[PDB]
Amino acid sequence: AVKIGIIGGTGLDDPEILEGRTEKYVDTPFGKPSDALILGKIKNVDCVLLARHGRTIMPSKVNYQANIWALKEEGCTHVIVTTACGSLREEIQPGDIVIIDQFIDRTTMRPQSFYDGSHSCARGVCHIPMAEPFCPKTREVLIETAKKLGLRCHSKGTMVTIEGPRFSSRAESFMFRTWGADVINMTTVPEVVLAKEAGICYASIAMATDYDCWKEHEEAVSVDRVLKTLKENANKAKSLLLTTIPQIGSTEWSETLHNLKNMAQFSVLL
Amino acid sequence: HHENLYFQSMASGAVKIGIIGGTGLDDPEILEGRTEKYVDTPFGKPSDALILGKIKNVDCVLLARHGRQHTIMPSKVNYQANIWALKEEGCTHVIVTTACGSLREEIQPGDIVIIDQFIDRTTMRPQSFYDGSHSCARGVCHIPMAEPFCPKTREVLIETAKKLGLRCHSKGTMVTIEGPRFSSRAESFMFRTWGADVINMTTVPEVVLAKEAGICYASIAMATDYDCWKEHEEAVSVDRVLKTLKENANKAKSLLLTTIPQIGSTEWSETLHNLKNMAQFSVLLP
Amino acid sequence: AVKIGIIGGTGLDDPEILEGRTEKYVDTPFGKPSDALILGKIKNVDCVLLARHGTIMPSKVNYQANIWALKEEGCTHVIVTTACGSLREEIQPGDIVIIDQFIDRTTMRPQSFYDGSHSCARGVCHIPMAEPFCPKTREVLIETAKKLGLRCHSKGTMVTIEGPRFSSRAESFMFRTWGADVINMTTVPEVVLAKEAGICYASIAMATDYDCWKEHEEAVSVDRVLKTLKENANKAKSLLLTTIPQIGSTEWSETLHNLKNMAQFSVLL
Ligand SMILES: CCCCSC[C@H]1CN(Cc2c[nH]c3c(N)ncnc23)C[C@@H]1O
Ligand SMILES: CCCCSC[C@H]1CN(Cc2c[nH]c3c(N)ncnc23)C[C@@H]1O
Ligand SMILES: CCCCSC[C@H]1CN(Cc2c[nH]c3c(N)ncnc23)C[C@@H]1O
Ligand SMILES: [Cl-]
Ligand SMILES: [Cl-]
Ligand SMILES: [Cl-]
Ligand SMILES: [Cl-]
Repeated sequence: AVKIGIIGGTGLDDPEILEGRTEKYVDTPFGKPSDALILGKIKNVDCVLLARHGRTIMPSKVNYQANIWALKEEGCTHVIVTTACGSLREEIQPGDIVIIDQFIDRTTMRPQSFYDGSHSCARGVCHIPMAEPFCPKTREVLIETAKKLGLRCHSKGTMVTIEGPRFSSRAESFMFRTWGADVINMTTVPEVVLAKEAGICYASIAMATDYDCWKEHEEAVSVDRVLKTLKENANKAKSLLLTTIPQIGSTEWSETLHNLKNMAQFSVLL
Repeated sequence: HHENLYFQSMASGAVKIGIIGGTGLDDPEILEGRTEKYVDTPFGKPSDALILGKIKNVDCVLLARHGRQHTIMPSKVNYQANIWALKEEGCTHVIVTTACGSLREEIQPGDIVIIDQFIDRTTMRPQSFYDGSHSCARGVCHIPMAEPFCPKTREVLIETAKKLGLRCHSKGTMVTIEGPRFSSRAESFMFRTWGADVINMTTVPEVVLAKEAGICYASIAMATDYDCWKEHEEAVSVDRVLKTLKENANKAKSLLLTTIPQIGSTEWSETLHNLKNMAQFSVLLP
Repeated sequence: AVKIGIIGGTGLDDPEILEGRTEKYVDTPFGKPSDALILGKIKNVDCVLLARHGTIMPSKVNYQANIWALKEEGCTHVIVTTACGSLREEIQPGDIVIIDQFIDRTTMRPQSFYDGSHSCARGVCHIPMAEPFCPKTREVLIETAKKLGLRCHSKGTMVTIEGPRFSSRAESFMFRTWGADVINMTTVPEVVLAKEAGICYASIAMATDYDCWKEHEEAVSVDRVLKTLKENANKAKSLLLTTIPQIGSTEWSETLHNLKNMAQFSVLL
C-alpha cells in the first residue's frame, strides 16, 4: 500500500488536486514537525504533504528528525521532495530539473541520525550505508516522466548541501566544482540520510534557480533572483510530481521496500 | 540633482571606522578625545570595551577581538556581539587586522595580504543575526557572499601599501579553520589544492556578519609563518607567530594610520546604499 | 618510566597476557571515560587498557575524558587500534596502515582541553599538528610488522568523518582527490588531545572494506566490517604484543621532553 510523503510540494494543497483533505498536527520523540501534515488523495494515491519552512525557519534549524519521523509514523512508503538549488555547471540551466543521485555534505550543525543515545524509540548505534542515497526506482520514474512532459532534465547530479543561511563565497563555489558537485542547496542533508534510516524510498526533484556565483558575464545569486526564477518555473516541478504520483501508485515495490527495511535493520548495533 | 556645495561656509542637508585588532592605536599620541565604553547587545557582551575617539580627525571605534589579556579561543569569540556593537555605535566601515599562515611561497612572513575571498572550514559558529530568537533581527537572511570584502576599502589599502613601499599582495583567499589547533600537514596540502592562499581562525564569520549589518568590511592579513607544508622550513608554533608579529607589527600600524584619513576623504554614499539594499533584500519574511 | 595506554586493545584483557591485573573506574574534569581502565603489565611493561565504545556513537565518545584519564594514570605513550575503510586499491582489507597524517571532517567535537571552563586547563592552546603521530613509535610498529611478515603500509592519511552514517559515493571520491588513504570515525580528536597532553600517540589502522568508491566491489556495511575484523583481529593483536616490549627497551627522554615542551609552549595564558 503506497503512501507518498511530499516535502516542498509546491501548489499541491489545493481542492482541485488534493481530494479528501485533512490537516493534522503531530508530536514526535524528536519534537514538532515544521508544520501540520496535510493528508489526502492525489490521483487516487494517498499522500501526506509537509511544508519544510512552515508558514519562518532557517535551513540549519529545520527539525529534519521530526519531519521524517512523522512521515514514517503516518505510513509513508515513499518520500518525494522538491528543492531549489544553484547550478555549478554550464549545461544545468536555470529552470532545469536535476534528478540528483549523490550528495556532498558541507553542513556542520545538523543531527543526522535518529539513533542518538537519548530516545527509547531508536536504541543503539546506526551506521547507515550511503553509497546510493536516493531511491533508484523513484528516480527512474521521475526521469521517464520528465521526458514524457518534454522538460529539460538531468538524469544524475551531485548536490552539495551547505550549512547556510549565507550563500557561498566565490572561492567556495569554485572549490565545490572541483570536488565534483553539480548543484548546491541547504536542505538535502540530512533529510536524505534520515529517510534512509527510516527505510523510506526517498527521491529529490532539484530545480536550478541560478548559477551561484562562479560564472563569468553572469549575475550572482540573491534571494530576489531565486524567488523570480522559482515563480517563472515552479509549474514544471508541480506537473512532474503530479504526473509521477500515479506511476508510483501502479509500480511494484515489495522487494525494493523489503531491501530498504533490511538495510536499515542491519545497520544498527545494539 | 544635489551637489554638496559650499557658499560662504553654508551647505544644504559621515564615516566612522570600527577597527578590530588595531595594533597600537589605543595611544594618547594617536587617539584623540579618547573614551571607553562597555556595551550590551542582544547577542551578549562584546569581547571587550569599545574604545572611542578620533584618529587623524576621523571617528574610530577600537575593539580587541580576544579581549584585554587575550583570554578567548577563536571558536568562542562572540562575533555576533562584536559586529552588532560596532553597527549600533554607527560604524560605516570596519577594518580589521589578522595574523595568518602563508600557503604560498611568494607570500613571505611579514607580507601583507589584502584578502578578497574566503573558504569556510569552521564548524561551531553562528553566522547570522537572523537566528529566529531575536526580535531585533526577524526572518531568514541569506546574505550574498560572491564578494565578501568591501572593494573600495581594499583598493585604498592596496594603494596605501604601495605608497609605503611594503610587500603586499592585492588578492588572496583565506581559509578559516575552526581551531584552536593548527592544521595537519595533510590538511595544509589539501587547502593549497582547493585554492587557499593564507590560513587563519577568525575571518569567518566576522566578514559574514558585517555584510548582514550593511557595513563595508575589509581585512589586513599579515603572514607570520608558512603553516606546515614547506620544505627546509620550520613548522608553525605559537612562539613563531608571536615573534613574527612583534618584528612586523609596525607595518599594519603604519598601513592603518595612513589608510584612515583616505577613508575619511573618499565618497561612500552609493557604496553604503548598495550594501544596505543588498542586506535588506536578503531577508525573507512571511 | 614507560607506560602504555592502549585504546581498542583487542583481546589484551586476558590473564595469559595482562599480569598483575587491576580494574579502576575514574572521574575526570571532563567526565567519565568510556569504561574502566584496566591496569597491568604486558611482557613486563606497564599498560593501561581502555575500551573506546565501552554502544556509543563515535560523535558522542568522551575523547577528552579518555585522554585525560590516560594522562592522569601516567601514560607516556598511547597506541590505538582502529578499523577503517580503504580509499586505495593497494590498501587491501586485512592490511595494516601505520597512519602518519589526518584530514578532519568532524563537526561536532571538542578538540581541546583548554575550553575556557576548566581550572585544570587554563588559557588557549594552539597545538601544532605538522606531525600528529609519534614518529619513533610508528617506526617500531613498521619494523615489527615486517618481522611478523604482515602486509603493512608505512604511511597513510586518515580522513575522520563525523558519522554515524557512512560516506556517500561522491564523498568517497572527493576524499581520494584530497589525498586521503583510509577513512574512519574516531582518529580526530583523539590524536589532537593526546598531543595537547604531551603523550606520544600512534595508531594501528586495519582496513576492513573499500568504502564505496570501487568498481566490481560490494559497498561497506556494518556486517562487512564486522566479518573482516573477526577474520583479521589477530594481526593487530600480535603487532601490539610484539611492539610493547620494544617500546619498553627504547630510550624516550628527549622525545618526551620535546613533546612536553611543545604542549607547554602552545598555551596562551
Ligand atoms: C522564498 C524563495 C526564495 C528563497 S532564496 C533562499 C533559499 C534558496 N534555497 C536553495 C538555493 C537556491 N540557489 C542556491 C545557491 N546558489 N546556494 C545555496 N542554496 C541555494 C536555500 C534557501 O534557504
Ligand atoms: C597573538 C597570539 C598568537 C598565537 S598564535 C595562534 C593565533 C594566530 N592566529 C592566526 C594564525 C597565524 N598563523 C596561522 C596558521 N598557520 N594557521 C591558523 N591560524 C594562524 C590564530 C590564533 O588565534
Ligand atoms: C565494531 C563495530 C563495527 C560497526 S561498522 C562501523 C564502525 C567502523 N568504524 C570504522 C570504519 C570501517 N570502515 C569505514 C568506512 N568505510 N567509513 C567510515 N568508518 C569506517 C567506524 C564505526 O564506528
Ligand atoms: Cl569540509
Ligand atoms: Cl534548500
Ligand atoms: Cl586568526
Ligand atoms: Cl573509527
